[PDB]
Amino acid sequence: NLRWMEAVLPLGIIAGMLCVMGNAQYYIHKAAHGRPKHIGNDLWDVAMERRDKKLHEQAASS
Amino acid sequence: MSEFAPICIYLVISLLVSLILLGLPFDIRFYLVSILFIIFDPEVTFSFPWAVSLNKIDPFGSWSMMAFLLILTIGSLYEWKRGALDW
Amino acid sequence: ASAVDASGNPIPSSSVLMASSKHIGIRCHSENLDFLKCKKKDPNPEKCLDKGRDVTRCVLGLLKDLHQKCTKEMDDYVGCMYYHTNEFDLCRKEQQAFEKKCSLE
Amino acid sequence: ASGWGITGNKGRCYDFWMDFSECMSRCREPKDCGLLREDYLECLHHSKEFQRRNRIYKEEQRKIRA
Amino acid sequence: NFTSNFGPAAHGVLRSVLEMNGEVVERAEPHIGLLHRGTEKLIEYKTYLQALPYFDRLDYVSTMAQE
Amino acid sequence: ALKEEKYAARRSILPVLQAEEDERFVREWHKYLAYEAEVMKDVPGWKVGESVYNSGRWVPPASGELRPDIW
Amino acid sequence: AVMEKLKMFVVQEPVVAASCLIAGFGLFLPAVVRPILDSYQATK
Amino acid sequence: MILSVLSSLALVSGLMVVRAKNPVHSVLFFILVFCDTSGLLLLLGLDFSAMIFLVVYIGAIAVLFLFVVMMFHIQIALWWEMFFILDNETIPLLPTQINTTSLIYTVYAGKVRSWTNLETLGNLLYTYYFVWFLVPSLILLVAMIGAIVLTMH
Amino acid sequence: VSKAAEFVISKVDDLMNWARRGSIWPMTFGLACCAVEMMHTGAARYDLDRFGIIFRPSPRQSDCMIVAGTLTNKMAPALRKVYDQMPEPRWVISMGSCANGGGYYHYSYSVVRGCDRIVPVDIYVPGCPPTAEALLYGLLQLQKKINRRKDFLHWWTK
Amino acid sequence: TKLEDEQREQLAKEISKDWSSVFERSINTLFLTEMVRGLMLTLKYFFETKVTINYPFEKGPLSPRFRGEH
Amino acid sequence: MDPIKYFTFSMIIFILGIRGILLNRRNILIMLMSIELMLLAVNSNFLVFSVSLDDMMGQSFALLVLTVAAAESAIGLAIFVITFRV
Amino acid sequence: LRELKDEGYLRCLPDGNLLQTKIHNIGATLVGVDKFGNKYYEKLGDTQYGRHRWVEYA
Amino acid sequence: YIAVPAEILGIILPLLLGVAFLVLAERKVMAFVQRRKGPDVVGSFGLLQPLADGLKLILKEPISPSSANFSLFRMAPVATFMLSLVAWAVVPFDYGMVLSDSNIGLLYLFAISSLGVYGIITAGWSSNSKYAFLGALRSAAQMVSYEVSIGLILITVLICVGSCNLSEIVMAQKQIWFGIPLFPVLVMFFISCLAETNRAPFDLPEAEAESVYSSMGSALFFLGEYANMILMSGLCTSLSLGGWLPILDLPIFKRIPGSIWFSIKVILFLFLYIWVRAAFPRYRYDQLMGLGWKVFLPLSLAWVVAVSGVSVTFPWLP
Ligand code: SF4
Repeated sequence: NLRWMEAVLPLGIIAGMLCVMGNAQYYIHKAAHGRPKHIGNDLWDVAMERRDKKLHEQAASS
Repeated sequence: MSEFAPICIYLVISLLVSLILLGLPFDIRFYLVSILFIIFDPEVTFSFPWAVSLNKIDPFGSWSMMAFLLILTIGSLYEWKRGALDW
Repeated sequence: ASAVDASGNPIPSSSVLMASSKHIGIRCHSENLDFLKCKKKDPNPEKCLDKGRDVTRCVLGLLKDLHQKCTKEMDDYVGCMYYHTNEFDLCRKEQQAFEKKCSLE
Repeated sequence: ASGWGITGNKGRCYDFWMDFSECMSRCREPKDCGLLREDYLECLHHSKEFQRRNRIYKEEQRKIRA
Repeated sequence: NFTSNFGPAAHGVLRSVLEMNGEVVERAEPHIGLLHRGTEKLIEYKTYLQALPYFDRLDYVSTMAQE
Repeated sequence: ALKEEKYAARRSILPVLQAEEDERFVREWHKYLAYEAEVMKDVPGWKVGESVYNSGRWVPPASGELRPDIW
Repeated sequence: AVMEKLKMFVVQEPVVAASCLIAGFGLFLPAVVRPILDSYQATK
Repeated sequence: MILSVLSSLALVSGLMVVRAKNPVHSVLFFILVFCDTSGLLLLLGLDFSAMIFLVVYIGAIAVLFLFVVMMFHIQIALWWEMFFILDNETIPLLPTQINTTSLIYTVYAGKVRSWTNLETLGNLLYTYYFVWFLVPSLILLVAMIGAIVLTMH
Repeated sequence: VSKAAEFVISKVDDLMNWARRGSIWPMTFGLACCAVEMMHTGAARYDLDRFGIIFRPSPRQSDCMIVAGTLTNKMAPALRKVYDQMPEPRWVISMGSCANGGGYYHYSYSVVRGCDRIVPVDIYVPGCPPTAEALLYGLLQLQKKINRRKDFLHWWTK
Repeated sequence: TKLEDEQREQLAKEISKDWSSVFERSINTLFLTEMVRGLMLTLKYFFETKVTINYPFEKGPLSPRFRGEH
Repeated sequence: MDPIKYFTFSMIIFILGIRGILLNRRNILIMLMSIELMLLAVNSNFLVFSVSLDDMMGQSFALLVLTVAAAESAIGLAIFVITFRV
Repeated sequence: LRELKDEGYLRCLPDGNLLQTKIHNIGATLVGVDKFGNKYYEKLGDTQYGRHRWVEYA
Repeated sequence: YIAVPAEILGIILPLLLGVAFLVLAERKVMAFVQRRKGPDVVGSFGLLQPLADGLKLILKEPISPSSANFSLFRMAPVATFMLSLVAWAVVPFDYGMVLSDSNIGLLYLFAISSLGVYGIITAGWSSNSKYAFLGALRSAAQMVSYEVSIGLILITVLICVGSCNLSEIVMAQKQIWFGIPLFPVLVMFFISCLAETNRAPFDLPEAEAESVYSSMGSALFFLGEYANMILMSGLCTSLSLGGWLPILDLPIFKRIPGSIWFSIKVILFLFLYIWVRAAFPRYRYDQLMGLGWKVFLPLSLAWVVAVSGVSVTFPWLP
């Protein structure tokens, strides 16, 4: 007896989509910058990101 | 900022997809309700900053905001007894 | 996200700076604090350079001393700081390790 | 200017106003320290600073014709 | 007073016309000839046992009280 | 408690970053000052340093284009 | 008499009564509880 | 660039507000003026006031204007000054701003935390300057009882 | 004929016909007691929505018209005006026995002898009133009709 | 309409006898218990089986006294 | 240059609003919308000033004048809608 | 496998009804087969009154 | 540079798939409620029903309107569509799994709702007949009243937790779901979300429009309505039920990807929408606006006052 599962199933697809939806951009960004997104970047973290990037490029070039 | 750039790129991409989807097949009651909304909407506008900062303000903040709410609530009561929101 | 600079140079790399900030505060502190008093007197980037050079020397010395005593651990610790950009609440496990093998004080 | 800088710190151009005020209200001698008004208004508008930098570039450009 | 029309569930065929005022129905009036057949004329040009089905057809929800 | 942990870490790491950026600023300002002096030799000398803002209070340069530390 | 009038009004307008009671609770808590709590924290 | 775009849109849309007929067209161009002004404020770096311009200016006042002009649809009864302010030599010549572009001095000490403008504005407006906040309550109350006594028979 | 292209055309017609048959949207015209039985069809027993069928009221977005009942000389213009306002692909199902061929009151004034005179009926149905089974079988016959609707081929050969 | 004012008073003076009655009726109309009861009945029917005769494969019941194609 | 551009935009919008309220004399709707435009320009240059010279009271003033503008607009449109009943 | 899967099994995926009848079959028994080839089943029991005799059309 | 359009496409398309299957599941579950099956012929389980309906509405012979036939009639449906989606921009599906961390998200959502009101009113008036215009005015008034109620509810949930960006809110809930203590607040917010999109008991505007036009235009309009429905469900579960956080905090739940939790909560709320639709008759318009301006505004305001009070007397307020 699983007759109810015929109704959640279409709804269930939505779930999938939503999950997929989110995950998509996540992994996209994970490949576009090398690490996952960061929630709530105050100015401090942006300055730190710029400085770290410049420092690492200087170290790589040398 | 630097997030409203993703926002606006979303805006233009949504415009594009919507146009694509479009091209494929080829009185006093209202006025007073609007006024009451224009009056209670700055209420929400003012409640937004008051919401975030109820830790760097002692009961003085809560009381000032409650006095504002009381003035506008007497406004709402006068509105009610006049029956302008009767419909 | 390497923190070694292909040599002994500990390459500040702000992630590493925070990872040690859990720890720096008890080595150069007093020395460090004098710097701030300079900056309180006159925020003149000229007349407050000696103390800053001193603090940078002390901190780079700390990083050298601390990257050798804890190497593997520290590596993975910074390996879990670049990732999870700077959130301490994430992979606290590595932090735990960085207090067992590494220098606690 | 009052103190409340746009991000919760002593505003960029406060200290100058504080000195201006303490001198204008403490020693009421007539405009002996109107010298600080130029300073405070400069902080508000950088007028002297922009003028100086503009002139430096002006002369740099004038020596290019040679 | 507006003069609105109403020609609609499938709750039968009927034509209401409404003298209106704001949201008040000052005067509603139905037009009803929209489904006529001549049942009486037919019964006459018909019989008793042959005309029983006509009564069956009138008021087609309650289909036996008529007979 | 968590936010305070994070902010305390930032505070303790502040001075290294501050000193490094201060040294960078001194380097760039010395560059600009040498440039000025070089293009202001024969002009009637006016104290090449030229603290246009008198009464101390070093007052960083603060170029135009309001809110520069955002975009 | 006044109790009868109040019971009548509360039966008639339940949601306004509940709103007023919630607002009364939310205004009574600070005004009369904060001093007591500050005194308790002062004594312990 | 985009600053100039928003400014130009706002300018031309205000022109249409004043000149273009079919008053519903005027109200549309007015909404558009406010939208681009909100985007402009967003560019300035003040986000809260941008969203507020969206909510109360556009979503609240302009909808009232649209309502009223809807019910009465059938009721159809500088270059000199710009040069004078751009030839002052008190504005930095853009060539200067180039090299000095790499001259700003970050502090790294006033941004260990960061008050978003919403938070600091709340602080200031409610603790101090509070009577400045009680009076607008009275003017809103005046607005609503005025609407009532005027139109409500 | 480019036999490959004829196969692609056949598949395109199959897809088109399958969509048009599986998303059909009727439009009720409930004059007389058949409406009741039609409701019984749309009821829980012989469910209609199961076949992808939604009784859309507005005649600007419907596909079929189900004339269920009995026309009347007073009602013919309204029915014709409703029929005209539909999009191009249309079908008409004549329920009952007087919506098609006059039926009983066929022998009476003030009755149109069958809705065939006003709109070009597609498939009628028999009944008095048709058993809900009979109406559902009529709609399945309409599916079988719309299923032999090679259309893209006609445009490719026109 | 003078009587309606008088009737509405007694009807309120009758149900509002004690405090328990007014309190019960108030949180009754304030916590939507009849709404919840209707929702629970509906959800039961949802979980329950269906009718849905599935026509083209199992037709409906008839009787030898039927009428059809002559 | 950016303060110049912001302020000149605000000034030209103010000028446009006053020209609207002066030239057009009968259409009350255009009149009230021009008043709204004037208050909008005032608000915008208030904000630009609040951010140029680092000082906060500009934004408190901006919020309060927003309240004032909403009140005037509502009440004036009431005046109009009672004028156009006759 | 694939033989009967193509014969009368895989059509259910875009046909729908055949899936319901296959379920009723896994519950079913057999009672007849008619010259047109079609199979009549009867899943008599605790099922229901309306749906316990049906036919797969072959 | 090119990652951003990729993210935007990955946000847009799955939403359309999900909303098509949303209307499908809507029909199915209302059917099951009413003791009947839904669409079960076309697909294996009716899964190919929305695709078939879409193909039908595509091949259907179009009819261009005769009322401001450009730049005012062929734009407003696109306007409401763009508004719904740009609202969908900032919603957190997991830790950092967002599109934009707009640090004032709540104000953003509220503003976008008001702009949707603009969309519906201009789409109503852009037609020719006037009864559609009266219906548009009615819908606008209803929408804006329940928006002010939604605003006060947002102010409550905001008071409970300092910042505004939604990830911070879902952490605050990571302690304990705000739905638990403010359960009546959740009920009021849900009723206001119902009235905001005119779905379950408040339909008399649409019912009257059906009692008294382009195929693709109507399709776009219904698409906008149901997309706004999913959005309202999403923010309701993102600020009153946890937002990708396992229940009871036991390290067997922590194997579930977190994103699954958000989908489960939003699907539950969608099911509740459809369920409360098929159990209740509709209000009138009079009683509708009366409840909007008499029952939900005072209750919401009182709740703001009460929660502020309880959270300002004790040192419980961050
Ligand atoms: S037998 Fe025919 S004429 Fe009579 S009620 Fe039925 S559909 Fe109508």
